[PDB]
Amino acid sequence: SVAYSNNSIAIPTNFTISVTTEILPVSMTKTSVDCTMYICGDSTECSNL
Amino acid sequence: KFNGLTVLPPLLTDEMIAQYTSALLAGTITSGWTFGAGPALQIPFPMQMAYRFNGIGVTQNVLYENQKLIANQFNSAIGKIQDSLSSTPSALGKLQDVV
Amino acid sequence: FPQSAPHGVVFLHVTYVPAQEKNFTTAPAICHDGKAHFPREGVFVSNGTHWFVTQRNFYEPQIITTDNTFVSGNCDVVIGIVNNTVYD
Amino acid sequence: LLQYGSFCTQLKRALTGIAVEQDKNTQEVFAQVKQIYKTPPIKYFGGFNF
Ligand SMILES: *[C@@H]1O[C@H](CO)[C@@H](O[C@@H]2O[C@H](CO)[C@@H](O)[C@H](O)[C@H]2NC(C)=O)[C@H](O)[C@H]1NC(C)=O
Ligand SMILES: *[C@@H]1O[C@H](CO)[C@@H](O[C@@H]2O[C@H](CO)[C@@H](O)[C@H](O)[C@H]2NC(C)=O)[C@H](O)[C@H]1NC(C)=O
Ligand SMILES: *[C@@H]1O[C@H](CO)[C@@H](O)[C@H](O)[C@H]1NC(C)=O
Ligand SMILES: *[C@@H]1O[C@H](CO)[C@@H](O)[C@H](O)[C@H]1NC(C)=O
Ligand SMILES: *[C@@H]1O[C@H](CO)[C@@H](O)[C@H](O)[C@H]1NC(C)=O
Ligand SMILES: *[C@@H]1O[C@H](CO)[C@@H](O)[C@H](O)[C@H]1NC(C)=O
Repeated sequence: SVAYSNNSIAIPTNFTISVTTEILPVSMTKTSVDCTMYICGDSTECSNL
Repeated sequence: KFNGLTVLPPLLTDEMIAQYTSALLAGTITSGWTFGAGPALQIPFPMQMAYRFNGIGVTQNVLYENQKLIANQFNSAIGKIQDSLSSTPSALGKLQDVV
Repeated sequence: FPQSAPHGVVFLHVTYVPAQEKNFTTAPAICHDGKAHFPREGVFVSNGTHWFVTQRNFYEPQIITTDNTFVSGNCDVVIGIVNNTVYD
Repeated sequence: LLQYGSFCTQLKRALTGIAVEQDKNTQEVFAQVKQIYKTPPIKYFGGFNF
């Protein structure tokens, strides 16, 4: 609790220098997927279906 | 209680959020903007209002010579808010759409 | 200052934080020869017997003078006015 | 149903992430200050109601 009054004020007499960090994501992994290889593989019948 | 469907309670109750809001209000009334960057420093409210008027390009004597008029205008403006909120039936549609 | 990280970035912020505050007595205006006086940039501060003017974010008292104040008004409107001497 | 795979684990993970994010939203918005300040008992501020 701060002692509020209507004729009183507070003023700093010294300072401090501080350093803080911040971490932010930017990009993610790039992937590519082939249909027939994943689903069928090397089966001609599966690809035709 | 439904078929495998449950609702979980929030971590923070309404009283805690009310306490946060009250602390913010007390800080901004008794300290100004100083408590948001370091230790809270006391200052009389009319002087804080004079600083804020100075921050938009109006000198301090404009405030210091019209204290009562500005206080009355602020009181009336804050008074009308409850009536404006109650009269309008769709004022809180955004908070109802979620539910 | 920025730094590079895998799949992201890191920032190094430098700030300024006040410390070691002191309590004082203040007035909104100073009356002298039936004229009001307001500070140009600062706040009136009293150490107990005398009155000075200082900047808001650092304590550096100065002698009240007609070069850091403006008159702009009369002495029968402001509430809480304190009358003292203003040196020329 | 056991023969279908592991869809339920994915659903549970998604819902749990949603709930945690919902808590984090309020925690980030409201918990700005670290001290609990109080108002003086005398409510005089130069002529302003609060
Ligand atoms: C403002 O704060 C700084 C930092 O604490 C003070 O400098 C220190 O003073 C003490 C007392 O002589 C020394 O023992 C420390 O070595 C100082 N620190 C550094 C980093 O130099 C400084 O004195 C304070 N200013 C005033 C007016 O008290
Ligand atoms: C702030 O405004 C309130 C609301 O107008 C004032 O309280 C009213 O006071 C009168 C006179 O006692 C009562 O008849 C009303 O019923 C009060 N209103 C309510 C909602 O209870 C209050 O006086 C104002 N603040 C100051 C410091 O005067
Ligand atoms: C506000 O100033 C008046 C001066 O008339 C004084 O009587 C009153 O005590 C002050 N308020 C507080 C909370 O000290
Ligand atoms: C100034 O005095 C008041 C009244 O006792 C006190 O509440 C406040 O903490 C003091 N300020 C400092 C920086 O000591
Ligand atoms: C206040 O400042 C005046 C100006 O020199 C000085 O004479 C006086 O001793 C100071 N009072 C205190 C309590 O430091
Ligand atoms: C200076 O201020 C005091 C304190 O209110 C007051 O009694 C006095 O009349 C003022 N001086 C003049 C010339 O009015």
